[PDB]
Amino acid sequence: QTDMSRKAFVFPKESDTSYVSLKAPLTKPLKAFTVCLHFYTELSSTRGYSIFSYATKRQDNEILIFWSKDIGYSFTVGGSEILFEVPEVTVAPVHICTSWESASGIVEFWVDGKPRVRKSLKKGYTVGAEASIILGQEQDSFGGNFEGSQSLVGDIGNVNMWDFVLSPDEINTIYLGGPFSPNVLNWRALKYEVQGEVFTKPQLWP
Amino acid sequence: QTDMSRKAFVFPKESDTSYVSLKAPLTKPLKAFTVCLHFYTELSSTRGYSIFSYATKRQDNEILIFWSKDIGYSFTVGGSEILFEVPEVTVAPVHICTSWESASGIVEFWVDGKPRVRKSLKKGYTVGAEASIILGQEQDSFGGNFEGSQSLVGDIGNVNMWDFVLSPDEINTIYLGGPFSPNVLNWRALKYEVQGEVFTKPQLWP
Amino acid sequence: QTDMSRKAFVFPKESDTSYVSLKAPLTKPLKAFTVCLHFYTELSSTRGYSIFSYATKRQDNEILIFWSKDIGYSFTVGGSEILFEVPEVTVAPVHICTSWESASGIVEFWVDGKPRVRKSLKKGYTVGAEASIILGQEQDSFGGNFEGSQSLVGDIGNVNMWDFVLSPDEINTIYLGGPFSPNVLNWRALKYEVQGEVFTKPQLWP
Amino acid sequence: QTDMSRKAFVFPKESDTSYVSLKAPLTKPLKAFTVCLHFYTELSSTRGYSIFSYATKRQDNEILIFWSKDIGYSFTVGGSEILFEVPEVTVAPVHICTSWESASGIVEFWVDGKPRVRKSLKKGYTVGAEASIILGQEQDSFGGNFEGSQSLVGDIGNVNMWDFVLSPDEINTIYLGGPFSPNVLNWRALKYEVQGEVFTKPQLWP
Amino acid sequence: QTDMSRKAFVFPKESDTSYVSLKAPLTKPLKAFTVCLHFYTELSSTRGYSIFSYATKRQDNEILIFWSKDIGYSFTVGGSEILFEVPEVTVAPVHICTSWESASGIVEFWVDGKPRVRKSLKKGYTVGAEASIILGQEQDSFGGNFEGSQSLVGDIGNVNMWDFVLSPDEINTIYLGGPFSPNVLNWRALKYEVQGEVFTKPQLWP
Ligand SMILES: [Ca+2]
Ligand SMILES: [Ca+2]
Ligand SMILES: [Ca+2]
Ligand SMILES: [Ca+2]
Ligand SMILES: [Ca+2]
Ligand SMILES: [Ca+2]
Ligand SMILES: [Ca+2]
Ligand SMILES: [Ca+2]
Repeated sequence: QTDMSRKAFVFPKESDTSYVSLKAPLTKPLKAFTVCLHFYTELSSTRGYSIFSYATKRQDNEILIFWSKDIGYSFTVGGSEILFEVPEVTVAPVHICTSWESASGIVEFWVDGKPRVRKSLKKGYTVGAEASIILGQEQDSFGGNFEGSQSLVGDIGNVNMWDFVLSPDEINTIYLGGPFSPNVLNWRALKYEVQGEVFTKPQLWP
Repeated sequence: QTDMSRKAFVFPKESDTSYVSLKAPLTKPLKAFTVCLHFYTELSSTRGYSIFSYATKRQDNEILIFWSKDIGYSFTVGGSEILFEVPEVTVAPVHICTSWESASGIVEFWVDGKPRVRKSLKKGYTVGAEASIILGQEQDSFGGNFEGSQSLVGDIGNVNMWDFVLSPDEINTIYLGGPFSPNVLNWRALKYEVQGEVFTKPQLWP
Repeated sequence: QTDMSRKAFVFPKESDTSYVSLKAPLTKPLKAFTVCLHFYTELSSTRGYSIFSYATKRQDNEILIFWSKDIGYSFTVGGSEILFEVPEVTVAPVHICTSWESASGIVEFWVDGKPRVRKSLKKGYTVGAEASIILGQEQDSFGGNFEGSQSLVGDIGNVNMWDFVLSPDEINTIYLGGPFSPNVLNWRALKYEVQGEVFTKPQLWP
Repeated sequence: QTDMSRKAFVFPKESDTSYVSLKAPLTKPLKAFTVCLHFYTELSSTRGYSIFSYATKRQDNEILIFWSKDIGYSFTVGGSEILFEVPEVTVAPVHICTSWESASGIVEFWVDGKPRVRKSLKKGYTVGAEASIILGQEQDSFGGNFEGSQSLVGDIGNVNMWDFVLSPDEINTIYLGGPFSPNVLNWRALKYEVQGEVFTKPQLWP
Repeated sequence: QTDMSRKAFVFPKESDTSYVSLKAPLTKPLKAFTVCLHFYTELSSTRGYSIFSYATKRQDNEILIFWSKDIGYSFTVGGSEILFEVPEVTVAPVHICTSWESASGIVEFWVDGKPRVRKSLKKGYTVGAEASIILGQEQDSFGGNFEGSQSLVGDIGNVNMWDFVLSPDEINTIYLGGPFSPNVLNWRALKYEVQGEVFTKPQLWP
């Protein structure tokens, strides 16, 4: 229950041990969701890394946002991957919002307030309710099995999550810095646990 | 009779079966026309696809707007094709308005509010009045014979059609979001029929 | 005596027969002149074409503005040519004003309101008073001998001509859409004769 | 005690002897610091050079900002180096602010008001209080041992230093020209000593 | 004693004979100076042109500004040269102001209101007072070159000269069109002599 406003978690060096665990008070299993966050790293040009890792006992990669070197954004839900190609990679903080809906399988990926085309993925599936949500490390087992070749080195912040799909207008205000209320993960009332070489400093992005 | 305002039809995956049929209450055969629409796809770089297919019992390709891979926009009326070359293809929603006039054969193609040069095509011809207008699939027979290699994968919306040629100023307000009244196909009073894997979601373009 | 305001002549297809003859009530032979016009074509990238052709019985190319493929603007007065190189060709309507002065031979070429350097050409010469001025075709004989490989395909409009040299400030208002009064060719009181496949439509440039 | 406002030190030619010594009234050893400055040189494309050299009797390179040819900014504190790669080098005045914190080892490097990612360097270390701070030359011994291959040729000015870490907002006003009060080195109340071919002229950057 | 305001000298063709001599009523020898001017030419072959040539009986190249496409700016004072090369080649009129100070040898070169780095050249030297100042051609007094000098082809104007070094703020107003008073060469009270194929026409730059 910490107001993480104007703050960001910063992982200064490549580790096997650093990560931040996010505690979500989930009761009902997810039939849709929207997760937005701000990250800033320099790895994009050399290796892949994990941005957001939502794992279940049954499925280690229930919902995962990853940057795969030389390709682009790799959005995977329920163990099934999908790609959002990004040819020219630029170094600057980046803000992403991604959403999925069981009813149609339509997944949207918004990078810096601008939408990528809509794709289909895991229609009819249903995301597990009890999960280990980790920032900065790649989960390969419920809350563990971290491969350092997929660790995040840089800053990450403003992570929020809704249990429904945000509309283009809402996704826009989130980007522009408008007022909103998440209902799963809330950066203004975040309940987390730090582990390793990770510090809390003022955010670099405005 | 549905107000499709702020909405778009979205074809999430490559199909042989998905399409949307538009019902136009046409009585008089067309001697000119203007059709404008907004589409957003990622196919441009790999294959060709059908944007707008107006077919008659006698002529399957009465009026057809198509993107032919590596070339550009392919505007065909009355079975006769014409090309609007587009070298550097970019991924972003795009808005096009195209018009034809029997009296001179002059066809204009406006991409994103800016006009391409005027070309001549099918002078003296006259477009059939009873037609099957389909979105997302390529007609090769009245209301059927769909080739999946020409299906549209992405969003399409704001389709409107006039039975006369819009002026540069009108075409401009349509683009900029001004008020106007179509007299053949009206996105604000659309009468359609969905078939297959196609959903109605909020438009991504502003 | 037609007010061609807000209009443009449009040559939709490659011809050997289409052109527009402009009638100028000239009495005194020219010792200087300024001719401005707006044109919009897509040929620039493939072939050369004639923009403005002023011919005399004695000299078929008394004053001629031409685009020679891969080089740039070719301004020729009195059979003698001069070049205004344009490396990167862009497709959009373009406005040009060009002027010549017998007294010094200084010829200016203004493209889109911005001046190219001053060059010398045909000093002391004197342009013939009785001439055939044609739009869209390349004259090789008084009022004839059209080579289709030099025809114009696109729109052309706002042609005006003065018997003196416009100053930078005047050339500027002409560009910006200010008020002025030509004294040879006047687009507001144009006296022309159409021949072939050429139509009069609303101008695409603002 | 000179108001160096609107002024810059200028080293016109490559020397072995030119430099400016800055006198800081330091009592407590540094546990953190922020140093900002403006420099403008043309060497970037041919050789490396010293921007800011803070030396102690025990450690000649206590805190040093250097540009290493073909690589980028080389920030070293306590003899330990770290790199901020800059691929495309541009010639224009540049403003940099850099900071370090013993408590975490986090070092920030801001170039022209925009932040580079955060890196870790010399955690737990503590910078010496009695030091020789030199501008324009590379120290390899307390107050001496200058290698001319690392001399600065150009202008340098607006150097300020704080004993704490400036926040993003503060670093921003410093850049934008807001009001602030340094507490180690103050360009408004600078106490220096010039040596060699160095002059004081009006700054070229705004 | 002519108000050359809003005018420019124009050399239409490559000559061996065309030039403009400027008469300066100098009494005291120069210990510093600032010379600004506007020129506009068509950066052609390796053959560059002389922009400003200030010659003495003793030294033919007392102060000379020379520009060649594939070289950049060559500023020479007292027979000794120095180079300022400008990267992006903009095809448009250009305005330069350059200054030198005997006391330090610092020479500044400002192109289009923006400063290039400060360099050292001819410290302690002193420019001759009785000189032949020529526009449009290099000046090598007592004859002796094997072949001609070959003149600038284009327009040149707004030449002014001060016997002291202009500050950044002054150099800025001169560029932006503010009011000032030269004290050696004054474009508002210019005393010149034309020779050859050179005309006085309205300036193309604003
Ligand atoms: Ca893993
Ligand atoms: Ca994994
Ligand atoms: Ca077909
Ligand atoms: Ca087909
Ligand atoms: Ca011909
Ligand atoms: Ca001819
Ligand atoms: Ca050294
Ligand atoms: Ca050293």
